[PDB]
Amino acid sequence: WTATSGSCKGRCFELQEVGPPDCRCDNLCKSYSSCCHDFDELCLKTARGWECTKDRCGEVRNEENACHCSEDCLSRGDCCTNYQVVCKGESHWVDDDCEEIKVPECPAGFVRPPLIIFSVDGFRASYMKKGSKVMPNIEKLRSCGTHAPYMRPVYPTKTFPNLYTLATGLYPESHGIVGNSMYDPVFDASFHLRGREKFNHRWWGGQPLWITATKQGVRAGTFFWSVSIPHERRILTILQWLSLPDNERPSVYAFYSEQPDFSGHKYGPFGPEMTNPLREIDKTVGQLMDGLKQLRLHRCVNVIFVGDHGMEDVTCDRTEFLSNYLTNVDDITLVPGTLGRIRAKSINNSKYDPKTIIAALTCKKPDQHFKPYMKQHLPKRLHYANNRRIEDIHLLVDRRWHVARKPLDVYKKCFFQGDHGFDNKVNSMQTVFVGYGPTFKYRTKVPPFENIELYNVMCDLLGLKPAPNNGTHGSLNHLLRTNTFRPTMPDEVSRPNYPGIMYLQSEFDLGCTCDDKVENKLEELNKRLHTKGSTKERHLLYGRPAVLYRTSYDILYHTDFESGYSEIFLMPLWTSYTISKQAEVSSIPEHLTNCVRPDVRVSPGFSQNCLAYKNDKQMSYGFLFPPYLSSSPEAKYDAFLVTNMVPMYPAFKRVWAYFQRVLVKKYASERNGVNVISGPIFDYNYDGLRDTEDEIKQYVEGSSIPVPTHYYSIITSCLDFTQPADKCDGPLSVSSFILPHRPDNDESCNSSEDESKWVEELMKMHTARVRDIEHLTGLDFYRKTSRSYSEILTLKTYLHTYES
Ligand SMILES: *[C@@H]1O[C@H](CO)[C@@H](O[C@@H]2O[C@H](CO)[C@@H](O[C@@H]3O[C@H](CO[C@H]4O[C@H](CO[C@H]5O[C@H](CO)[C@@H](O)[C@H](O)[C@@H]5O)[C@@H](O)[C@H](O[C@H]5O[C@H](CO)[C@@H](O)[C@H](O)[C@@H]5O[C@H]5O[C@H](CO)[C@@H](O)[C@H](O)[C@@H]5O)[C@@H]4O)[C@@H](O)[C@H](O[C@H]4O[C@H](CO)[C@@H](O)[C@H](O)[C@@H]4O[C@H]4O[C@H](CO)[C@@H](O)[C@H](O)[C@@H]4O)[C@@H]3O)[C@H](O)[C@H]2NC(C)=O)[C@H](O)[C@H]1NC(C)=O
Ligand SMILES: O=C(OCc1cc(Cl)cc(OC(F)(F)F)c1)N1C[C@@H]2CN(C(=O)c3ccc4[nH]nnc4c3)C[C@@H]2C1
Ligand SMILES: [Ca+2]
Ligand code: NA
Ligand SMILES: [Zn+2]
Repeated sequence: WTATSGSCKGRCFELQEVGPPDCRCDNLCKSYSSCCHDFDELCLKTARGWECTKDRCGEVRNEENACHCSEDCLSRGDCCTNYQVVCKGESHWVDDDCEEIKVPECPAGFVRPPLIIFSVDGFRASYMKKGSKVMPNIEKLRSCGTHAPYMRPVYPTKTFPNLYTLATGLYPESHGIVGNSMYDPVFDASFHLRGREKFNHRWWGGQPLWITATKQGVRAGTFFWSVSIPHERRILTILQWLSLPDNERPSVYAFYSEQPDFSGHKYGPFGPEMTNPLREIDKTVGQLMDGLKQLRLHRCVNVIFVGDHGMEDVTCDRTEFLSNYLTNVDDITLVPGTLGRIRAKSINNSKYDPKTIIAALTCKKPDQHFKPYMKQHLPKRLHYANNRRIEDIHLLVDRRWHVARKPLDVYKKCFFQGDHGFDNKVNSMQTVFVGYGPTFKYRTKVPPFENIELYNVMCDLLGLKPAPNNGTHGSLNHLLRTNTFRPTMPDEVSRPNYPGIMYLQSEFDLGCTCDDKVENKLEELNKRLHTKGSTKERHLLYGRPAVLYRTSYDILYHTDFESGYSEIFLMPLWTSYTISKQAEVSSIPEHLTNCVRPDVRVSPGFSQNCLAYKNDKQMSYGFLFPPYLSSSPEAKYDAFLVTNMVPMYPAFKRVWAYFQRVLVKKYASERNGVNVISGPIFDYNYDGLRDTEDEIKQYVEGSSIPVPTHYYSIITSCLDFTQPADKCDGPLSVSSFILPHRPDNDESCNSSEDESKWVEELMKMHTARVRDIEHLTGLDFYRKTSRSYSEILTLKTYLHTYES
């Protein structure tokens, strides 16, 4: 109950939120229906408009005016944003020459450059180039400051998950806002887009920037604005706040614009109706900069222009219906649209079965515009699984399409021409980033990056220590002139053993056989050097990965590859090798097809065995270093060591064999040699983090050989491809993947065809950042390069997307 008897006299846009039963006067009280009776009268004045005209100059202060042009307004902090221009011969900020801000030029009393975040809903990355003619202010920001060609949002590319990711540095799975419309089975509660349950704090996880600031003594403006507060009034309120006394004045502010998302939904991303919303946003930006200039803050404040997601062309006629697939359509609940989430309509239904649902939605029509997934099988790069609010069954919808339950859901809810929410690697979903101010660089273009990295940088800009988040702190230091945070490499926790020859062949009882008893100090002293690591500078280019957890493992050297073999998991954690541009692919000789050889450096008790794979009818095996790429017939025998073997489903062996036989060489050819690090990943609780040994849910039948959930590879070469990978003097180039280890290829609809038609498409879908692999393996890569650590962090957050 709000007894709204109180008044907003002198409290307009107050910064402390007073609760019931006192009435509120803050920028969100409208959305709660709790404002004082006089809020509109006093706080939302509109009289005379938003601009000064020549005839208002020096006027008598009329307090009913929306903003003022009276002589005392600068002292009151409440002039119209164009006051100095109209009434004092000043120029607009946009007409001024771009001039480098080498140091902050702040008014007395300003302890640190304030941060203003100007966030725009649905601002597609291509708008920067395509709308450039109608956005002079935004274009000046972009070209004078620091900018990326685009910024990558999180999945789902919806508004709330993305805005709250911006504020927290967390994936939606971790911050808890995993979509628009959510059901929490523990709360037994529903979060609705329109309603008052969404105002319950229990939904919102992590620690948003405004809370981080407050807890560390930095004051914050209030980030959220009621829709009915017009943008001009939002800007004036921010400017008024900036004129508060030093002890009362916030250091961080946010403005939000519902455009261009609002119009883009109606008219499509490039409808001709879209030009005016872009002009208007630019005008708003112009007013802010004019206002900052009036306050002498335009060479003091750091301004971030940032979007939440883009916008794609989507229409009613591009809808798939679950009723054209399922018979039991009424037994399911569907969260519909640009993504699909499915659960049982009733929990008292023991006949509900997700396996038959997924099967009915799998590869059923030739042009099917969505793909069903159990959430744990989603590409790991989406990080969209580890939350009770994310339904087991997910549909990844093709760009430009919708999924709905039944046709009646659409025509009785064309209404729209644009939408968003698709896979965050989709070009149309990319959004913008510009930073302008003393702390950002001057006229600098930076590579595209993910929006999860921004929280750390905003904390840096404000002198704050970030809450634990999913950014990689330091990976954006190249955006900044100063304030850089100087990260150090994590300490290695486990050091390796370096085993020599300790076991005789006959001590092993692995059920393995090999036709290798085929038989001189020339090339026998030579193979001793190879087992001690003489070729190691060729195959281990960036140092050994560091093991960041407590474990027991052996470094094993070979002519063609090097591995860190885990005595705990009975397989390498990583296998490293270099394939030059001139390397030749060979075949596995007829007699060596089923060859597996004991490794005399590693005890029988810490080895796999062939018997387990013989008895396990579902499970076969593969090799991490590919026998096809051996440098010599004799070297090839190394590739058949039991310590290079890993468990693989026959269906996955199809994928893995093609990668090793065909793609690695193709990459070596294209990139002038590659270094490859491959290995297993265990993530049985789909939390994106390495499993401990007691968390493994499946072993090769009858054994302690754990079955990986995924297999990764990291493929590095020289950015300057005129230098071979193994002799690179400068920056590196990387692409990686995390392939799901599945017993079937149901994910690939063309899998009955030749691997050359479907394997590489699958791999690109499961593209990954090195950083994703670090989380999943507890390893730290690139420990020894000639590059700066910050540059390595950037490399580690890179994602090769394969968009055009
Ligand atoms: C992306 O980055 C994020 C952020 O770093 C990573 O997520 C973090 O990962 C950590 C490791 O998994 C995890 O540590 C947990 O913490 C458990 C309790 O955590 C609660 O408190 C969190 C902090 O809030 C406070 O933060 C500051 C200080 O930093 C304080 O000053 C403030 O006052 C804050 O209150 C809080 O954020 C977290 O909230 C979650 O749950 C809320 C609802 O309950 C949501 O609103 C919120 O959004 C969070 O929801 C996410 O996270 C939970 C996991 O907590 C997850 O289930 C959801 O799906 C969702 O994803 C909590 O309220 C702590 O109990 C854990 O300790 C267990 O494990 C250790 C392992 O050694 C054991 O020693 C220990 O015994 C214990 O085990 C016990 O429980 C077992 C299982 O129940 C049981 O079997 C066993 O027998 C024991 O009883 C552990 O340390 C963080 O919680 C998590 N943080 C966040 C914000 O999500 C994430 O990993 C990154 N992603 C990637 C891919 O890298
Ligand atoms: O002004 C807003 O957004 C500024 C912003 C918000 C973040 Cl989180 C990060 C940002 O970007 C960043 F971080 F980069 F600065 C910028 N919003 C205004 C709109 C109307 N609206 C609500 O009224 C609302 C909905 C749920 C709530 N739960 N609790 N209060 C709530 C209010 C939601 C919309 C978004
Ligand atoms: Ca895990
Ligand atoms: Na298939
Ligand atoms: Zn939208």
